[PDB]
Amino acid sequence: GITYKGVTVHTPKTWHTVTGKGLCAVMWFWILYRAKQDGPVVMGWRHPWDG
Amino acid sequence: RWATPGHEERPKGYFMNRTPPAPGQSRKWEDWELPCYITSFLTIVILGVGLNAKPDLSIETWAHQKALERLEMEK
Amino acid sequence: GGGMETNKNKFIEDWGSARENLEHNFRWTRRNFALIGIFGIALPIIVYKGIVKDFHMQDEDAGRPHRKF
Amino acid sequence: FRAKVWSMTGGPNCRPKHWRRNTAIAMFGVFLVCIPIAKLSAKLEQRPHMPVRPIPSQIWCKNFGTKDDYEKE
Amino acid sequence: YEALAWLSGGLGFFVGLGLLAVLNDKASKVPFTPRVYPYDNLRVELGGEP
Amino acid sequence: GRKKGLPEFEESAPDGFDPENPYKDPVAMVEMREHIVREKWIQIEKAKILREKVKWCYRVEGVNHYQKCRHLVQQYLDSTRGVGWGKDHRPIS
Amino acid sequence: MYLLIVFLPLLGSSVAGFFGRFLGSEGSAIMTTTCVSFSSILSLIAFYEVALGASACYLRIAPWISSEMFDASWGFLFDSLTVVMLIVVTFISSLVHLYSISYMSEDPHSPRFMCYLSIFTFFMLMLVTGDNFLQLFLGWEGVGLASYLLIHFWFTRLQADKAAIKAMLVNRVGDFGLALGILGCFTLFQTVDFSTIFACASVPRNSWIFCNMRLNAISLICILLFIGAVGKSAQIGLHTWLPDAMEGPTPVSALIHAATMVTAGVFMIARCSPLFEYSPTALIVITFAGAMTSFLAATTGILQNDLKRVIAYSTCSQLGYMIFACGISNYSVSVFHLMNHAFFKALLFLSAGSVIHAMSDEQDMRKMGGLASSFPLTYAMMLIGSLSLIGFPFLTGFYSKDVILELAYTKYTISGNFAFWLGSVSVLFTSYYSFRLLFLTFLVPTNSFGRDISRCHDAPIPMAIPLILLALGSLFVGYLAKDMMIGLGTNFWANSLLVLPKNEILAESEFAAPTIIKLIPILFSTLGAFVAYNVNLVADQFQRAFQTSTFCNRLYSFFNKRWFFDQVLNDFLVRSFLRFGYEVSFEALDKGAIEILGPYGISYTFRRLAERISQ
Amino acid sequence: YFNLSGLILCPVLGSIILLFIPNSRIRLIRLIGLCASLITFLYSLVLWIQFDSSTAKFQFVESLRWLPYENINFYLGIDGISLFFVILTTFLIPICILVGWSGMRSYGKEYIIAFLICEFLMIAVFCMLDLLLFYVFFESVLIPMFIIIGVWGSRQRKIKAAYQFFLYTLLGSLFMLLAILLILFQTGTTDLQILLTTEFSERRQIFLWIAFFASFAVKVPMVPVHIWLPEAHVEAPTAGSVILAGILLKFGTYGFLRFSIPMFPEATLCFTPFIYTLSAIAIIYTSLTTLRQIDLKKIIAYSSVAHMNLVTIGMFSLNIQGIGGSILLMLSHGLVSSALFLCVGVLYDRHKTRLVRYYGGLVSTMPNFSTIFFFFTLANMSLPGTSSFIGEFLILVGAFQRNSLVATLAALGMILGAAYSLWLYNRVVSGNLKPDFLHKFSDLNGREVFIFIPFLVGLVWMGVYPKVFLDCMHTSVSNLVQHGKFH
Ligand SMILES: CCCCCCCCCCCCCCCCCC(=O)O[C@@H](COC(=O)CCCCCCCCCCCCCCC)COP(=O)(O)OCC[N+](C)(C)C
Ligand SMILES: CCCCCCCCCCCCCCCCCCCC(=O)O[C@H](COC(=O)CCCCCCCCCCCCCC)COP(=O)(O)OCCN
Repeated sequence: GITYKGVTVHTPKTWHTVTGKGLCAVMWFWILYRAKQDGPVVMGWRHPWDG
Repeated sequence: RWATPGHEERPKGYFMNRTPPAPGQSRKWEDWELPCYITSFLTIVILGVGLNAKPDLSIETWAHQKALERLEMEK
Repeated sequence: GGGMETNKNKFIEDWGSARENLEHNFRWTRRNFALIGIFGIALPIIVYKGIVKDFHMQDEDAGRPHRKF
Repeated sequence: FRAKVWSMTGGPNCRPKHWRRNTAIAMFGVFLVCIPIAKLSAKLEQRPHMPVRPIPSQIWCKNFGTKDDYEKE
Repeated sequence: YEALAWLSGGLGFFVGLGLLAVLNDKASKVPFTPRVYPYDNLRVELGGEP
Repeated sequence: GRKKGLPEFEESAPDGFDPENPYKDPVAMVEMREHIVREKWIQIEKAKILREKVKWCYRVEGVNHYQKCRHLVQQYLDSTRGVGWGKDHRPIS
Repeated sequence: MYLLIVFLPLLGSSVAGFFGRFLGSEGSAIMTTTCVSFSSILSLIAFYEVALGASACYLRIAPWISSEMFDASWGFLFDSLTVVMLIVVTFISSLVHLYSISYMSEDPHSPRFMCYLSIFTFFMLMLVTGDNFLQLFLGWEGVGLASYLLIHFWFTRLQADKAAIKAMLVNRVGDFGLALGILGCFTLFQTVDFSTIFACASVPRNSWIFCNMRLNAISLICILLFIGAVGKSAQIGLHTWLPDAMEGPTPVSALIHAATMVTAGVFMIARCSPLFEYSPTALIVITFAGAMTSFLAATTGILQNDLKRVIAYSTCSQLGYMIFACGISNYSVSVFHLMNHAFFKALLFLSAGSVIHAMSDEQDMRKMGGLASSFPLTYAMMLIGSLSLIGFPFLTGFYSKDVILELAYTKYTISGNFAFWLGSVSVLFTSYYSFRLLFLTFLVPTNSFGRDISRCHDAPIPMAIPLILLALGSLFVGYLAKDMMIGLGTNFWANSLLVLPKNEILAESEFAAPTIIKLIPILFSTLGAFVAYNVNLVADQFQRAFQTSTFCNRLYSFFNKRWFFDQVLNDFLVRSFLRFGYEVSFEALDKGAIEILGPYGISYTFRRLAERISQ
Repeated sequence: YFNLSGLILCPVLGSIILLFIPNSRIRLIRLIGLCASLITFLYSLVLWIQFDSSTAKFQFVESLRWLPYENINFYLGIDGISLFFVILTTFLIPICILVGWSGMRSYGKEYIIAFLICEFLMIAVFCMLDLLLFYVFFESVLIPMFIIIGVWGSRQRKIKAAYQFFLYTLLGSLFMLLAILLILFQTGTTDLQILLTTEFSERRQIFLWIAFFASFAVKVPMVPVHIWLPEAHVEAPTAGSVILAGILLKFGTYGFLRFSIPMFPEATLCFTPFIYTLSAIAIIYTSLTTLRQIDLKKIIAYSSVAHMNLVTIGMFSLNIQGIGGSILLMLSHGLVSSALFLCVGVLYDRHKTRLVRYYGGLVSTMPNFSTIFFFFTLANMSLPGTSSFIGEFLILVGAFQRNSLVATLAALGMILGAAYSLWLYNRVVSGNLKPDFLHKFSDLNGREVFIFIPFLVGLVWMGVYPKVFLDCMHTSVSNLVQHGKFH
């Protein structure tokens, strides 16, 4: 990271940003994945398993 | 730092604070050490091959065999 | 700096060998009477009565008459 | 003054030169004494239940499916 | 000593809100009936006598 | 100077002891006292063996242990009424 | 093989402690952690061969106390309930061991740390695998001993010393009840083992003769056991220790404060399941205490401005929730929330330590501002952990909190409704201070100093793999374990957990849901999100600082000083004890009062009587 | 044929040889004294091999006439209880020789004379079936302890310390002697086997029980009389002070087992609540007194007082497990208290302060001493896995089975035991280091390191596997509990 008048911040390493992004995107996708397949379970409408 | 050799020629401190003598000679055992050491060895051997040689006669195993042959008599 | 023993500070010596002998202080005062009569004659009597009452209640449940003790 | 005291569990920054050599011995030492623990336990671990599926512990064990009855303990 | 005054109120809210759960009587507000099992409420498998 | 087997002191009864006058034959009173403990340890040990009976029963049967060990549970609960010196209900020995 | 699960951590600890000079600060780090990881692999194998291949494993080493009909043995109970906690303890212990080697690379006394950690691992393995009360009691006391040793890792640190001492005393006063419980249950069964009392634990129906009056027998035993669990679960009775326990190192706190010793008190109830269900009186007071503790902690954590202090109150709130779960005979959600908690709070603890030691060792909310973009990895980790903590819908934490709140609502007992109300109102508090933590840090202008920002260094790789593993876990484990273990009569528990026919309300906790109460805690969560964002990001001109006249500063002090418990309890119990141990026992009992028979009591008496006898 | 006679003769030969050895030959005096002590220890150990833990009657007995009509005579023997006490007495004394080994030049040969005299003296106490001669050797230990406290006391105030320890003992001793005279005049003899088989009068039972309790309540520190132990115990040499809490403290408590419980079956039952109400409040009052203490020696003595008051509860609670647990606790306490006084005396032999204020931060130095002190504090801390916990768990079990109230008060003792011992440990060897007072100091050398090795191994052995100790004496405890009654 570029240096300023006191904040000479160091940029995060290569694997400390892309790994975080590509691991958090998994959870973001998984939220909707469980909200689509097992989503209809707990909403009060269209109770699954033969309902 | 997992590949560099340690910066220590010898573990720091002296065992029982006894400074090792010049190389070549023994430790010069002290007067109390020899009788105490041989008595410790004798204690170890007596409690080892004496305790595991005493027959198991007590009020527990005798009662165990007696109740094993007495509970079976229910008829 | 070759003394293995402690320096034996003056202000600590009195603190040490003053609490060792408190007979002179604890002879006759008003609070001492209350403390002794509330924690050396009162509490032992209460706990003894509790223990004998527990023994009596244990006896009653089994039905056997309570021993005089 | 840290070098004077023995510090049996190791000094603050105790870094022996041949620490890898000692660690190899220490790890080997654990393994060689771990075998008697495993070997002596083979005469133990009584589990009368029979699992619905085979486990990999049948080779060193035989105390399963044998202690069925409880009238001759 | 002023802390004990706040101590009484702090625990008083807990017990006070505990008593309020008695004033509504949710036990009688069950929307269903007590559960029943076969064989005298599973008497053989819960004790009793065979 | 003993045989390698387990000792056997005596089992039937001490004849000298008379309950009407407990302190009448001092020689035979100690025999009665030791016989009491040597016979009570038998009951303690059979209680232990029936305890292991029950424990292995619970360790084998599974979820149906409320209907396949009651014949041993009643053999344990009554065996604790007069076992050893543990509770103020001393056995009438 | 099953002995290797328990004895290997002890062997590693012993060899590391005895030969910590032969092995460097890294030799012990790579040796003890390797041994603990081997133990974890063994635990995973046992879980595969027991949890799925349902056949519990039993053993007995040697008789410990071979007195008359008091058979104490070194046997273990490798049961279906036990092996789940084997997984929980071993996985987290190995991950913490990997976590600490990066943290302790600068701390001088490194090998002693892994020695203590392995001692703790061995003790709690002995506890969880145990099958006798007294043989479980050694693990119960050893957990406290290791807790004291680890919080006392800094002998120079004065605060750590006092915290450790007070923790030992309060834990002793706590497990006093359990210690009484071992011999309380012994006087009715004349045995101490588990398999011989769970077979016939409902038969006794008599009373006792206690100190004051005759009460019930089984109920009193269960009450004593719960009081014992209070000390090791920071309940309403004695929770003075956990808030002050984070005075030691961080990597241990991820293992002792929020992961495993958390599980001791709840696992007390969980193991002895067919004892509390036959004591309905104890269950009700257990529910009261659990709900009260959960609410107290949830409202406690909000004011505090430290990383470790606030999350300790979150841990105590989860303790209260789990104690309630164990108080309504619904032990399923108790262990499910235990397994979830050991993931999503250990992860948060590792994240907090990573952001603390990488920022010049500062743990504060008032001073440290925002540096989220400086490093996204551990913030993504902690965000996932927080999302689990609030229990966002269709996450790991949701599948536990939702079902436990529904179970709280369903039971219509006088304790079920009250505690459900308390849990519902505590969800708002927990979702408030969790997002307060998410906002006061990493989402505000940086209020820190200009030197610490320059000295910035992200989380090293070896300490990030445990975080990766925990993040992988607490996103799929909830979905994987929702069906298999809380699934309306799953056949893997067998005798591990027994639920009485009468108090079995599970099917109508899902098929009788009004749908206006099941999805309400998400509503309190989003309301807490809104209010926290408004107060801590935009509307802080008056909503933050309240410089009123009276009743508002004292409101700040009441919750900052946690209900003055550390004040009233100290002054009225321990200060009085210390005062009267010198001015009562040492004044009017032995020294001064009856000392009128020793020196200066009779010595001067014979300096007058003997004198006037020669003349 | 390793009988009991040689076990008493060997220390006598050791003392006799030492009498005629010149003071200059300091090399030989210590060597021969230590050799005699170790031979006595081995001769005691070999008895455990041939113990034959099966019979209710007594083991090897030696009868030597003492009166013209063989009315009363020296009648030796052990049954199941005094055996372990004999072993521990024979084991503690060589530790006493070893701890006072470096400074023997100033002590002279008179130091070993007193210790060996007391050695065979306490040997002759535990294995002494005759009741009167049990009192002769029971109070014979006055002279050696008097001499040890006075001649080689640490500070000058030792004069007043010994007077209490003496006179308090004499008062109860003669009160017991009167009861012994009443029993002998009534019965006719004092042999234990016969005297246990005599029908007593209930009115006579209470008076004789009180008369025995007059002294036996002084040996074990009770509420009315416990002042002597701290004052006369902080002011004794470490080698000598380690057996005031080692064997000199187990006479009265063990004297209850052999001469009170089976002797007066109908009086102990009638006086059971009194012992409960004494000991339960003792464990509280003494423990509270312990907290506000500054001297390093006095705290350990007070903890010992609390432990003895705890074991007294489990002893008078007549249970097959209560008495066994009492014996286990007494052996464990004899180990741990001895170890603790050596641990706090090695500090005194280097710095000579006996104040916790000066001590501090002794973990940054002498870490081995810190580890040993922590282990022995944990043993005194009453943790499971050590021999103590086996000791008091059985006490609690025996007390609760009889009375529910007494068990809670007794367990308050092990709750409060974490208040003073842990505080001392953290205030002595885990504080902030101060160079103002402790300018320089060494660590344990090969002597005190080897001294604690038998203590540690015995502690762990009797803590993790107490089976052999319980195995060897289940018959004797069963015989003792079942006495007088027949149901
Ligand atoms: C419930 C009781 C169970 C049995 C008790 C043993 C359990 C462990 C108890 C001891 C734990 C370690 C506590 C030692 C004292 C801690 C303070 C201390 O003195 O530290 C010493 C000692 O260090 C140690 O911790 C040594 C630990 C040895 C204990 C290892 C054995 C533990 C496992 C045994 C358990 C029994 C196994 C079962 C037996 C059948 C030195 O540490 P340093 O890192 O060198 O720092 C000192 C500063 N300076 C360098 C400047 C000098
Ligand atoms: C630092 C170096 C120290 C060296 C010491 C050894 C190094 C290891 C130290 C670790 C601690 C180990 C301590 C021993 C633990 C043994 C636990 C099991 C013992 C046990 O109960 O079994 C007994 C074994 O006999 C035996 O053979 C036991 C022998 C033990 C010898 C110990 C000697 C200590 C002497 C101390 C005297 C103190 C006196 C105090 C009163 C007999 O059991 P069983 O009856 O079932 O027989 C079976 C017949 N079927």
